[PDB]
Amino acid sequence: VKVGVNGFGRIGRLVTRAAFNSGKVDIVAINDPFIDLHYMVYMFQYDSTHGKFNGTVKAENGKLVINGKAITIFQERDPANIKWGDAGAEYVVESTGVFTTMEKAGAHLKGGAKRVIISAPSADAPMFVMGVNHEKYNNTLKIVSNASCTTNCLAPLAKVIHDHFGIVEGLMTTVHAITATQKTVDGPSGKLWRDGRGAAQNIIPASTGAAKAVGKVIPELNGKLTGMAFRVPTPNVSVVDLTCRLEKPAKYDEIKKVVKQASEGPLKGILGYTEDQVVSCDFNSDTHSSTFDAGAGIALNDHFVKLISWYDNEFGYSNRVVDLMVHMASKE
Amino acid sequence: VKVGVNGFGRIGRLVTRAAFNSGKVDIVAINDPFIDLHYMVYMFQYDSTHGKFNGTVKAENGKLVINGKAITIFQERDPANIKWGDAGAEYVVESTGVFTTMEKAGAHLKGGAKRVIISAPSADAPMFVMGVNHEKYNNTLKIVSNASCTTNCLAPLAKVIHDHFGIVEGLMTTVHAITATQKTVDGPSGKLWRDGRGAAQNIIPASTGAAKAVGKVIPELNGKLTGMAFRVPTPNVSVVDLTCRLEKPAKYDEIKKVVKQASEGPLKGILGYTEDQVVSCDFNSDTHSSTFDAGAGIALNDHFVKLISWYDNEFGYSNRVVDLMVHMASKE
Amino acid sequence: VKVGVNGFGRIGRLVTRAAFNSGKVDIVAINDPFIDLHYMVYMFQYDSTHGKFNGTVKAENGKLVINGKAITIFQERDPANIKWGDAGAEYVVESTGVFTTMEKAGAHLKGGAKRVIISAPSADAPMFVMGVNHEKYNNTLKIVSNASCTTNCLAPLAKVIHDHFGIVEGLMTTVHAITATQKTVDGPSGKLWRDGRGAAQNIIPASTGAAKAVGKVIPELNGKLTGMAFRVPTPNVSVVDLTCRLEKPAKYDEIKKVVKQASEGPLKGILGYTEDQVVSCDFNSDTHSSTFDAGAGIALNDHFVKLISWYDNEFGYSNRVVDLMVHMASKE
Amino acid sequence: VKVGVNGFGRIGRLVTRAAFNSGKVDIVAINDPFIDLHYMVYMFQYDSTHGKFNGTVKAENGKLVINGKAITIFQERDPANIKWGDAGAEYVVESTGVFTTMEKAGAHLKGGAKRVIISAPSADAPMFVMGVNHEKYNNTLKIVSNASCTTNCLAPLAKVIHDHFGIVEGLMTTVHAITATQKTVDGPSGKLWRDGRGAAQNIIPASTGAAKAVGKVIPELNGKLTGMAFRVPTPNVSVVDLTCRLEKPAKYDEIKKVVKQASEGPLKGILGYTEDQVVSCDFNSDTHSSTFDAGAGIALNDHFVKLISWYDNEFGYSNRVVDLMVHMASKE
Ligand SMILES: NC(=O)c1ccc[n+]([C@@H]2O[C@H](COP(=O)([O-])OP(=O)(O)OC[C@H]3O[C@@H](n4cnc5c(N)ncnc54)[C@H](O)[C@@H]3O)[C@@H](O)[C@H]2O)c1
Ligand SMILES: NC(=O)c1ccc[n+]([C@@H]2O[C@H](COP(=O)([O-])OP(=O)(O)OC[C@H]3O[C@@H](n4cnc5c(N)ncnc54)[C@H](O)[C@@H]3O)[C@@H](O)[C@H]2O)c1
Ligand SMILES: NC(=O)c1ccc[n+]([C@@H]2O[C@H](COP(=O)([O-])OP(=O)(O)OC[C@H]3O[C@@H](n4cnc5c(N)ncnc54)[C@H](O)[C@@H]3O)[C@@H](O)[C@H]2O)c1
Ligand SMILES: NC(=O)c1ccc[n+]([C@@H]2O[C@H](COP(=O)([O-])OP(=O)(O)OC[C@H]3O[C@@H](n4cnc5c(N)ncnc54)[C@H](O)[C@@H]3O)[C@@H](O)[C@H]2O)c1
Repeated sequence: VKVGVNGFGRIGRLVTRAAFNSGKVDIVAINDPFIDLHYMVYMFQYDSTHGKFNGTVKAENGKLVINGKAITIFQERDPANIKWGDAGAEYVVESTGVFTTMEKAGAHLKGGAKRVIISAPSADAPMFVMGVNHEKYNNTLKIVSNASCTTNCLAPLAKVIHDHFGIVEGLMTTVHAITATQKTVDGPSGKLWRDGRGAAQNIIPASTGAAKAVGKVIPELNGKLTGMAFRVPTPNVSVVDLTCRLEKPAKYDEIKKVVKQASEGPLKGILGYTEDQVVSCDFNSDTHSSTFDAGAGIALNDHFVKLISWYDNEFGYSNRVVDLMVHMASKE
Repeated sequence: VKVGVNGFGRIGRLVTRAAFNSGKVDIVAINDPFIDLHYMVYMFQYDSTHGKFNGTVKAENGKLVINGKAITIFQERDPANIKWGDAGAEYVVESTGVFTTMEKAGAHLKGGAKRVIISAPSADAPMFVMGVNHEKYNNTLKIVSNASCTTNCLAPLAKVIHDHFGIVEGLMTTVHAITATQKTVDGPSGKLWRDGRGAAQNIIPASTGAAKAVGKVIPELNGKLTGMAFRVPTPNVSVVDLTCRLEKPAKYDEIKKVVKQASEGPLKGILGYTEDQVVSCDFNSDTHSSTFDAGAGIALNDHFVKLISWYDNEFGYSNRVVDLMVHMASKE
Repeated sequence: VKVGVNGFGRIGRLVTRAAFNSGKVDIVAINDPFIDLHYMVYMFQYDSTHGKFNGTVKAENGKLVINGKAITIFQERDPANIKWGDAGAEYVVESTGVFTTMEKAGAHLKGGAKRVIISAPSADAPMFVMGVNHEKYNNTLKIVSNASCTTNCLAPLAKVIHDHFGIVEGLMTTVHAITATQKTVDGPSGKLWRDGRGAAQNIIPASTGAAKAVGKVIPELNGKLTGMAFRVPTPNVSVVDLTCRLEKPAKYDEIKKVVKQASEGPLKGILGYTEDQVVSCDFNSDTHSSTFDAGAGIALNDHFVKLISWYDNEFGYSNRVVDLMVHMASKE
Repeated sequence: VKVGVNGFGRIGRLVTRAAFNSGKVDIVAINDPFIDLHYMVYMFQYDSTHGKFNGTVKAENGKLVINGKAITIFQERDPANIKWGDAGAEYVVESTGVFTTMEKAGAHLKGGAKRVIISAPSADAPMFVMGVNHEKYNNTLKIVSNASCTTNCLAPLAKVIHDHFGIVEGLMTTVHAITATQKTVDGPSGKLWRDGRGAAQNIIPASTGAAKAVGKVIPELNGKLTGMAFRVPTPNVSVVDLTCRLEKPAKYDEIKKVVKQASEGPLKGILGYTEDQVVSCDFNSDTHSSTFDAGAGIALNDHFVKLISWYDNEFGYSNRVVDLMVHMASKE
């Protein structure tokens, strides 16, 4: 399937890289009004976090050429003005972060796009996490949401734990790496004052709806999960900490065994499993949505456990966006 | 009371600074075989985390002179060889971290010390947290432990919450700043391989006995609390995240009100309270054991809440060591 | 003298704090259209880098009250619309960074301001560094520039070295801490692509005109100095490295002696001197423009030396802005 | 040639990885008394800086098996006790850092090693930098030194600049990433007190003999070069800043052209060249000894220029150790 990408930030560029790295979808158009073609070459080629791009990238005839494939470049501030149809983009990755509603994402449909995939949590678009509820998608849904990186980490582990033991209630804290929304030094932020404080200097607490959003993709867990986030001075990798009351008794070894069986089975490539003394850098550029950390977690008793899951919030989420597009194209 | 300090690391130096800043105890002797007198002057004077020492510090006649008070300096590897009695040190702050047992800490008693206060968790010495169980101390206990920084953060909040609502069970994660035991780059560590990975680069998971140690100082909570730690790339401030099942129903406002009343009452100066958009740097050089973060925490229902508490793991713990010594001297 | 402050960023807030800390000038008005009064209270009160503000700050009757002194707050995007005269602000600290020309800074003069002090390098406003050329100011200059933090570091040391030995030619590199213009992660920047790369992750090279701007305030050094900058992952403190060919022979001890004599004399409080094993955190919240690091620097021969000078690029520059205003008020 | 490796730290492990990545030499024995076989598996497999090891690594029958090649493991504190000859190690990479003299490195010769390559600067062993003076090696030198990472960065650029223009005198500052010798928090260091201060918190000044060591490998530059270092809070990549007086006039374009021609010619793979807006992360895992940064550097006039060169102080130096061993084996 041919894919257009709206926005060339972390999510847009890394979705493009995942498309080229795996070859699963073909990027044909990119829209970003604030990044010119040559600046796009520079930003795609050099990445502080994930290294230099393997393969080639250059500007030719007003087009971005990645691995010999010319990509049409648009500079539009309004999505409706983008000529997705002329470039042949059937799907569009809405990755700017400011068009995360059905009506705002349908502006891409006006521009010739057949379907729109929002790479952020959406207030009203149907939300899918690969390996959790993606089979609930059907070819009548024009606009979908891939949820968040944190949601794509929590939802598979929560699905496994609820399926085998039953989550009566769970509380989540994610220790999250620095993102583009933060400030290098103490500065103004609209209403989230803590996010305005210097990111390298601080442990910063944040509200996140990812744990509650797990209730959308796992309806039986609706209202049983919520949590918060502490932003910390790390570039890329984040970790999920889920503390939950289990309906059925579960020794920690039983949870480990069930999660390992899930990681080796239907959730392979989505839910990871490890028993090594892993740290955050060990999952940089990892493509899993969630890697269960067996040794990091701890249990108080048979019904109250604390579960740890790592996730590259950049690479894994982009690969999941690509996989969602592949599944939607398969269901055409 | 006159105090000797064994070890001149973070804990020893900051305990000395707290002694001089508040004037509550008199430091008269310091033992450290790896730090000479002039190096001691340098390390006490300049602090990356807490700034330069207000007041004066210089070497005179083989003695460390802080604010005009001469301090005898010993360079001994074996605590029994230290002449605490000749210097007049009635109390000794065992802050090296490698003499955290009753028999090892009694070597200071051999050297003329009347009492020994271990500034680390102890396997067998009686353990006290200020504001939680310190009134259980009596003048017949020669060797005591001040627990850990994390324990001194968790125990007061846990005491308040258990007293008013009852903690059926709680799980703790502390997001902890970098400490001296970590490595700048990936390097060898004896058995804790994760602690060997570069501290600035990683979110690092760690086992900690602080939550279980809260059961020592609050016996009714024994076996009902445990947890883990994630070390992160920050210099000083750490935060406690307590997720607990409450015996009695508690709206989040009720918990806030109870904790604020405790912070304004018997636990004043020990348990802090704030409703501001605080980040970690806002508690650097703070002397509280635990400052409740009202806005950071979240509740799922009336019986399952996630509570957030900040703590300067260096300054607060040192001030608590000083306060424990003051209380013990009062109970002489 | 009564001072208005345009912009409430790092420079504006720290200039306000320096005004209140030293009591040398009276802040009466602050203009910032993007930061409301209560957000101004928060941002002034809590500082990640310099700690919490000693003293009180709260909102009263639409005014910012710092240490009991009410400050009028304006929310204007155009400087000409600001009613500086009604608030009584004789001087204005133009600290936004986007009004650094005579014509743009005169909009404040339209609003009732008697004089305007630009806290950034200016293309055409007369430029002054305290202790270097500030006596060249006269009461006929309505609009002046305080140069940059880097210029205020280099110019006093360069003045001393040129006066005593003669700088045939010098090249400067400043290792500079992270500032507000950088990005937490790799992101778009207009034309300076390197400044768009993640600040915590990288050593980042940058062009700076500070060394050439030293030629403005020391005319004999015009065209003899230039340099560059490497931005690094540190919050506050920066260091200047000056490599220069000396007209007259100078042993390193002679340079040390001359610089120490200057630091103890006419440049006291402006040019610092130390022979201690200082690191960057040892100058956090330091108010000097430049502290000579005797041990850090090295000489190749009697005519080719590398000189090292530390500077808190936030605190020192703000205190120099305050001192420039005090001198201008004295020359009224 | 078959290679033994003494020490399994950053240098030893990365030299092993470079040996396996390029296949140029065969690692057959590793000695490290502080790292057991399974800990060696862990430390080799997971790298925070350079990512996970591509290929396989596991413990089999008391041996480290990297890519199916069994490596004999020794746990000896004294080099003379190591049985290099039994394992068949013809060359030994002395990478511990504490056997950097001819007599100390000859203990490996006692253990059956034919030749010893010290991966640190040596006081008396002959010193070689690839592309600078390595052709001065001959098969009669049993013990050699590969100099330092900084020396391997400076020497090729200095060689090119001196050959084409002539370096009358140069001063060097390297902005260097954090290394294993530093401390996470303020702590004791033997005599280098600044290196004891927290590495993540500070810009730290350091003495380095690399610029003077360039005079060893380029005799015509002896006594004409020296410099210093500022350690900064970055994990891996370092940059060299060379400020030099040129004997012959050189426009900056001429220097750029000469350096680019050298990078494309005899120094290919050793001296890099780029004109992109590179930052430090753009050279992580780069194998060049020195990549000239054309845009970063600046000139004051035709005889006084400041030249910038990046270098991965870990990967590049290890690859140069491998290349030196390959050249020595070719000259057998
Ligand atoms: N990086 C993560 O960890 C992560 C993971 C999952 C989801 N997300 C979410 O995805 C969204 C994208 O964030 P990012 O991580 O890509 O960072 P980012 O801020 O680098 O990307 C934003 C890019 O969008 C472009 N843009 C802005 N307005 C536009 C417009 N009107 N039309 C077109 N292009 C426009 C800008 O050029 C900018 O480069 C955010 O909302 C983030 O919350 C982030
Ligand atoms: N910094 C914190 O956050 C914190 C808080 C509470 C408790 N603690 C615990 O307290 C202990 C002290 O740690 P720190 O934080 O002071 O760091 P640190 O490692 O700087 O202090 C150790 C100091 O002890 C000295 N020393 C070593 N062996 C000695 C001996 N045999 N006799 C005398 N002196 C000796 C060394 O010179 C070193 O400077 C650790 O076990 C730490 O776990 C740390
Ligand atoms: N921090 C340093 O190291 C330092 C030192 C000396 C000089 N400077 C220079 O001073 C300038 C100020 O930078 P800062 O360091 O204060 O950081 P900063 O970016 O925090 O400050 C900018 C503030 O100005 C306000 N502002 C923006 N547009 C405005 C407008 N049109 N009218 C009024 N207010 C407006 C914003 O609210 C923002 O908070 C920059 O150009 C910087 O280069 C910085
Ligand atoms: N990493 C760099 O940037 C770099 C580059 C070039 C040269 N160097 C130099 O190379 C030397 C090695 O440093 P590293 O960077 O490998 O870091 P490192 O400190 O991780 O390596 C040291 C290793 O040597 C082992 N070791 C210690 N004593 C030993 C002994 N007696 N016998 C055998 N093995 C022993 C220890 O297990 C440790 O893991 C240092 O002197 C460093 O200055 C470093």
